[PDB]
Amino acid sequence: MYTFVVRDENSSVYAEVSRLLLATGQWKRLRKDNPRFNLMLGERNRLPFGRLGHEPGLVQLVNYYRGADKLCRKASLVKLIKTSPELSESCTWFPESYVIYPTTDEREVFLAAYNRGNVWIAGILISSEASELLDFIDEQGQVHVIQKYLEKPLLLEPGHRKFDIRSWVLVDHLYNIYLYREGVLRTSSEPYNSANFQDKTCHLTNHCIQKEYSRYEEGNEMFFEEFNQYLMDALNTTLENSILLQIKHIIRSCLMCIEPAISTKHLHYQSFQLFGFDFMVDEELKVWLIEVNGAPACAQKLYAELCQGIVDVAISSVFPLATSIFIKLHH
Amino acid sequence: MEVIELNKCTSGQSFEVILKPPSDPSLEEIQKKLEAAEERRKYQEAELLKHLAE
Amino acid sequence: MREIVHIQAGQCGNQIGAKFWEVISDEHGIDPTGSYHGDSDLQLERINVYYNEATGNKYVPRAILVDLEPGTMDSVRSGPFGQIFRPDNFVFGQSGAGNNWAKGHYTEGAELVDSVLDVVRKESESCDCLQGFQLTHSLGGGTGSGMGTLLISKIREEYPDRIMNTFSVMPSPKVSDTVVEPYNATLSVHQLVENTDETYCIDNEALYDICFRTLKLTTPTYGDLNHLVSATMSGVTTCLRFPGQLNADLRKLAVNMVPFPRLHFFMPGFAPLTSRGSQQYRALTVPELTQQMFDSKNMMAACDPRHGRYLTVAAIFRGRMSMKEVDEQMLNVQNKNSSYFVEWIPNNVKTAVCDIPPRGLKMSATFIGNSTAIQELFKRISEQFTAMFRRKAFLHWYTGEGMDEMEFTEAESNMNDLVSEYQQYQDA
Amino acid sequence: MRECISIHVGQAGVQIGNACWELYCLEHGIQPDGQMPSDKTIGGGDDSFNTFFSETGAGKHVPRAVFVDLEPTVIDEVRTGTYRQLFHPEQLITGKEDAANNYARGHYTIGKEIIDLVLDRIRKLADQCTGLQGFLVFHSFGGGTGSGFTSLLMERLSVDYGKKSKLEFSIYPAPQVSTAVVEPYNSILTTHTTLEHSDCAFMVDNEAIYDICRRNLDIERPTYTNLNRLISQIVSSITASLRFDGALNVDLTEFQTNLVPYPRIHFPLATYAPVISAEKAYHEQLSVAEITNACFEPANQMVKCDPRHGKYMACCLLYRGDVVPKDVNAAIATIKTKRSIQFVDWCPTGFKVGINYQPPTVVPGGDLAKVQRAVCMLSNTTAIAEAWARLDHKFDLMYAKRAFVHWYVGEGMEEGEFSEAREDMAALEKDYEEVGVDS
Ligand SMILES: CC[C@]1(O)C[C@@H]2CN(CCc3c([nH]c4cc(OC)ccc34)[C@@](C(=O)OC)(c3cc4c(cc3OC)N(C)[C@H]3[C@@](O)(C(=O)OC)[C@H](OC(C)=O)[C@]5(CC)C=CCN6CC[C@]43[C@@H]65)C2)C1
Ligand SMILES: Nc1nc2c(ncn2[C@@H]2O[C@H](COP(=O)(O)OP(=O)(O)OP(=O)(O)O)[C@@H](O)[C@H]2O)c(=O)[nH]1
Ligand SMILES: Nc1nc2c(ncn2[C@@H]2O[C@H](COP(=O)(O)OP(=O)(O)O)[C@@H](O)[C@H]2O)c(=O)[nH]1
Ligand SMILES: [Ca+2]
Ligand SMILES: [Mg+2]
Repeated sequence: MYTFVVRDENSSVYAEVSRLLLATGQWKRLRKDNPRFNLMLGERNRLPFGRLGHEPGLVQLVNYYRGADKLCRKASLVKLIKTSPELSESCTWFPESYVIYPTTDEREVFLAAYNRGNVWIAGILISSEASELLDFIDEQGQVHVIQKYLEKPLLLEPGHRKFDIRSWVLVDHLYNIYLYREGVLRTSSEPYNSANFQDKTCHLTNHCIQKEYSRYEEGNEMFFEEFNQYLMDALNTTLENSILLQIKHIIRSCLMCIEPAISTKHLHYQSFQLFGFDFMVDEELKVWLIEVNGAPACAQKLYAELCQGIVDVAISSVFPLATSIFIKLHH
Repeated sequence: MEVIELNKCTSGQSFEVILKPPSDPSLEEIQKKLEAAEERRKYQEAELLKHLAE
Repeated sequence: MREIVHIQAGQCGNQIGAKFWEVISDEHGIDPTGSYHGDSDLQLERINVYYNEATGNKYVPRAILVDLEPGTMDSVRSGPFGQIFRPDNFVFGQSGAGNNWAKGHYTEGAELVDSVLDVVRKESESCDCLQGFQLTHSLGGGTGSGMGTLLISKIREEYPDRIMNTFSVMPSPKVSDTVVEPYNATLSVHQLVENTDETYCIDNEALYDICFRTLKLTTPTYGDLNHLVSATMSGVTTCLRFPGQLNADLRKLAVNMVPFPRLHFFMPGFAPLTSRGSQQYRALTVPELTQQMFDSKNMMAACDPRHGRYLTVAAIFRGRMSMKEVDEQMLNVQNKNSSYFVEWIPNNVKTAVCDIPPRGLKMSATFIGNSTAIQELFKRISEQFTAMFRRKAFLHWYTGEGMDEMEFTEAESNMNDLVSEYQQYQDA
Repeated sequence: MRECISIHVGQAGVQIGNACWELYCLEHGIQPDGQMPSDKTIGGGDDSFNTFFSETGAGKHVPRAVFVDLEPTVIDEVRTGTYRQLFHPEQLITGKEDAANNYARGHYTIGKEIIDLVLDRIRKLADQCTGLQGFLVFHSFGGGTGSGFTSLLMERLSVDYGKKSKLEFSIYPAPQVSTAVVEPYNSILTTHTTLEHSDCAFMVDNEAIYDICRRNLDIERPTYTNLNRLISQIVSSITASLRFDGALNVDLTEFQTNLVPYPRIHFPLATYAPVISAEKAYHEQLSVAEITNACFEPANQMVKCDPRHGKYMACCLLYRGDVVPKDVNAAIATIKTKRSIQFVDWCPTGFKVGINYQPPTVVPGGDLAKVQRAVCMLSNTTAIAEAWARLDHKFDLMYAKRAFVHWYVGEGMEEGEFSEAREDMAALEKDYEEVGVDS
């Protein structure tokens, strides 16, 4: 019989984790400020990491990796990739990116690379003439990031429509890296438009800023069976060979890079965390990394299975009760 | 990278190694504060004794 | 020397106090005559907390014996360790108090109390470092009840800086058939809520239910009850009588047990529960001790712990055993039932372990809980009290000693206050 | 040569002091009667050990120590123990009645009645000193004396000795050995009142010591003598530079400049390796690399916490035994690529290193195996503020209901001193976070 606390009440994924745990008849849930817990589903911000691991008689486990934000904040990522020789300039799966401060900064370094076809991106904004974009980040006051906007996105047919890929990756306490076999394609509803990147919805394929401007696939969510079958028929490859291999190498590289800074191998508390990785596929079937989200939601179809895979891999390993839906990325 | 200020003894040695460079109250105020609560307390007590006298 | 002055008052107070001196005297290697016989020296290291020494290494209980009638005192003088109390310390009257609080507090008792204080003084005279006072008495009669609490009020006025501690036997219809006990107890609780630092609520309802249901005593005598009382009194005093780190004197215990001054009433528990004579054969495992220690069937106050929340808790283990196992079993109690310990007092359970076990046991555990569930005991007395008071019944027995209904209405209000203050912190 | 006076306050400071002076005597070859066969400076001398012992014309070497407990039980053990002839009656000071784990009773009530006697006995030593430099002060956070008298002494010391350094060895409270529910209240109070009076403080979390004893000495249930023999190693390590020939940390002022650019942030983290069970059926001995690396494992620190998330300001490595620099810089060169050692912009990433060739001394019959090389790291890392957030939390839960507050007020202290202490601690957590802000 174990105990846990819920301190992030707007978590779809850990709502189902707590639900799943209670329904086991072996997990009490306590008031969010009771110290004597085993598991903490934590706030998304200012989580009291320094307060874990000092409860004698209690093995404690938390659902975030302290420090993992370095991978999960747009401008942090940019810095992480540039300065980590592990990744670096021998890096070929990240678009050129530059942290920029709305007037240790590289807004200087940005203009010189712009000099050559040139298109870049930030509700943000994509454009092609520099002089105006910088004026935007100076509107709002928070440092955002500008990267090469992929001018040659691979385009689904019929529809001639751009998409991005989302993989859910689960890092357990022993730093096993698990990739959920089920991913999803967030598919732009209307057709991609070449010259003229000023309308969004068909350029920005984000679920929200799209379920608001729509046909082809239920919820603009294409799954792997269909996307792999489309890959066989249109391009004559498979998903694994053409896309997945690249993705798995990008997940493994990113998480291995920060491992020494966030591992809990020898720590007084343990950590696991679920990450969402977002990739774009381009014309030449090359895969690119866009962002990593540290607090991802899941695709509605796939919740039951993923949220039970978390329970089994991340939680029941450390607290055992009285086929695998993930792929272990090996390192 | 750069060992410095090496000093040696029969007992041991000591040095410095840089991998990279950078980038009140008085005795009276005390007696006042001490006696401020020796009073606050002597009063809390006489107040008790008074209630007991009733 | 951190001395304690023990007072026992009335029939109950003197009976259970006699039994306590019996037990702790055996435990400390002192005989029906006051001379030490220790196969150990742990015994004598803190003997002076409860004894003064004479020439010939004679030890005498720093106890004062008080009653308004000469019986009991005679049976105590003609009892097990009778000859070992200092004779000029029996302080008694003749008329008695006839189960009447006013008689003990205001009339009969007034006449006798000054002479009790003189013996107290003389005992207080000669302590290097007086901790304070411990009093034994019941709350349903007249002497221990009415005159016990008068005493407490006079001692606190002379010694406002010492610790005031009582073992207060609460009244129960299951044990006694005197009809004015709810009166005498509400008047005493009023006093105790204002003038003591720690009070052990030894509830005769619990003692009875334990003896009858659990020990299978079909005809419980006060000896059966008092067997449970001395065990518990032996237990809760362990940390004052041998060397140790936790709750080793009254004030430290009070700083550990009392987060709000009025909420200082404690639920003792004991394990294993035994009948007298009934010999023991297999000691408890450490996990056994623990589950029984917190089991409601082991509490000496008829209150349901799972109906409240523990504010604080002291736990005392006796006998050769592994501190690691004790450590583990106590953490598991707390982490398996954390809902029952207030979250806003971190680490509110403190644990002590003493190697000397209690006579005829190899393993024992004593529980001391400050639970909001004690409001149940005060609610029970309060209900008996109102049922007579709203018709002002039997009141003439008190008005005829000088008391006004008003005093009754105050005591009732203070105890109802206490109950609602216990509810505030249970819902926090 | 400049003298340092040791002051041990309360049970925890007194028993810990005893463990240190035991070790100091073994390390300097000084018998349980103060006779130091290898001193030829008979009746004096200005040697390095003379900073901690003075000498009698009769050849007796006597700690420059003052112990002080508001109750006699512990210090009585000192006046009857194996090192009785060592100290002289006038330096063992006891009251009769203690602070009852009550900061107020130790600061305000029973303090007033004894502060003078102790300041007397302390200036009595200051006057056998040619150039006294300051004080090392040993005390718990959680007892009433260790927190409340200690903070009273500190303020008078910063009056009778305005130009002398003050270091603390402070025991941080841990439930596995604690004896009071109100230790968090006492920890905050005495920190707030001692902060502006302490130059550098070494905080040892009984939690951390207690686990090194179970994990690495395989002792089921560590006692105070277990904890205290290990604390004495770490203290001896930290003070070895004051007692021996050398050029690192040669006086108390140097600890400040080496470990503390920011005065409020004067709580450097200690880490010690290796701790080896003297029961272990031979241990494969550990290299300069291995023990140096072991300094970056939380499980070896005197406070559990994660210096990966936090920046450094100063780092000192203190070696004892078979160590030469080439090994040290090779080891450092390696860990620097494998580990997250980020300093602050305004400090150079570097290490000050001290080597004493004499390996660590073990107490015959202790739990520690003798070892050929050992190391104590002193690192001022912001990560140590995890221990401030823990303690402040516990204080917030209890204080929001005024739980137990009436005990302190009862002794003259004003409820508001509570909230003032807690705001000062809230400023401290703010300072620390400012300095570790990147990522
Ligand atoms: C530890 C100290 C004691 O020894 C404890 C008690 C009481 N006491 C005197 C001894 C005694 C007992 N019985 C007697 C009958 C008698 O004859 C003239 C003469 C003496 C006694 C008790 C006993 O040993 O009985 C087998 C004894 C006594 C009582 C009891 C149980 C009990 O059992 C253990 N009830 C809980 C109540 C009673 O109200 C009830 O609620 O019943 C469930 C009970 O009414 C019924 C239906 O029984 C009764 C019976 C006489 C009736 C009148 C009121 N009072 C009050 C006690 C009480 C009693 C032992 C002090
Ligand atoms: N490591 C270690 N800690 C100790 C020791 N003795 C006491 N402590 C710590 O001190 C806390 C209790 O406060 P103390 O400093 O002992 O109080 P005191 O010195 O006895 O003085 P008062 O209690 O105020 O009378 C405990 O929680 C322990 O963590 C010891 O010998 N070794
Ligand atoms: N546990 C226990 N309770 C007792 C004993 N003697 C009396 N009582 C209780 O005390 C109450 C009567 O109090 P009483 O002795 O008349 O008080 P006094 O007149 O001041 O001595 C009864 O309800 C009993 O339950 C005893 O030896 N043991
Ligand atoms: Ca010398
Ligand atoms: Mg003490």
